Amino acid sequence: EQIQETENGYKLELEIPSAYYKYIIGKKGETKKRLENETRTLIKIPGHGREGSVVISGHDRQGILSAKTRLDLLIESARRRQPFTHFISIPVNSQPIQDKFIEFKDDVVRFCSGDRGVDDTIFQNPHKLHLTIGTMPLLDKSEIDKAKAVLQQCKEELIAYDYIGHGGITCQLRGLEYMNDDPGEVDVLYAKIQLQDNSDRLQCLADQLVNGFCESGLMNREHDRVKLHVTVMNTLMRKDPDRESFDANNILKLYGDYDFGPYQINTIHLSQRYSTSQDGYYACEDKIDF
Repeated sequence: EQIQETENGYKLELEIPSAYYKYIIGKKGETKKRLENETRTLIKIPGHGREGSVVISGHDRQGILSAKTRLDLLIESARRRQPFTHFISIPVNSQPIQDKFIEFKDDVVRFCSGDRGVDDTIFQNPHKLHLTIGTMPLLDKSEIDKAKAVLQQCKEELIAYDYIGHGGITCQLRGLEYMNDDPGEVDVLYAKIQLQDNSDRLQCLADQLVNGFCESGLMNREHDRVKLHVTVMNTLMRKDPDRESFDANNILKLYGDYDFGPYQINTIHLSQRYSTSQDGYYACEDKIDF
């Protein structure tokens, strides 16, 4: 995208997802009028249904560049507020893992039923056990395509850095953790991912994926580094009748070192939020395999 001369001034044509038009315009046009005044530009947004480019026009390059910078920041801010549509995931859901998870769930339900808030409806679906690297709102085809291209580029970079290679990385899913302060009032329990010798290779892989997607603008950096853990219980899933939390004290004292076994990481997905595939995992927008 480069500014072009018009007969009497300059213009810049931009491809912006229409989901952001309402933020550029603002309430009764207040936001767009303000940007136009600050920069001495006009900002033309395609009418509804009418599809095309946002056009910044003005008499000088500097004002157009200033308007572009301000639109970029406005879109970035709006993106942080959009519901996520996709997420980068690493499945951790081989049959041995799932069998160990089912045994863990059955033990917790059998032996910790009497503990406040524990029931059989607050467990992850074993087919969906996964590590989440990060979420993204991908609000049109262009954004989905960009995310797929970033994922494929990340494959090459991860291999070049030796963060993964042929056949993938072996990990172990073992031990429970909670992130909140009080083990008697837990809403989410996770199982920890470890590597042999506590190697940091997977941490590096995860953080490099985040770097790639954040550099693209599609992902917002929320956490300092990826937490290498898998959700196993979450009370937001409860189906039976912090009133939502459970007392995890006995779960942790009885099963806190539970070993779900090893798992071979050989695929990383751009997963869709809402649909599922025939294997019972999240539907796969794209993947990289090792």
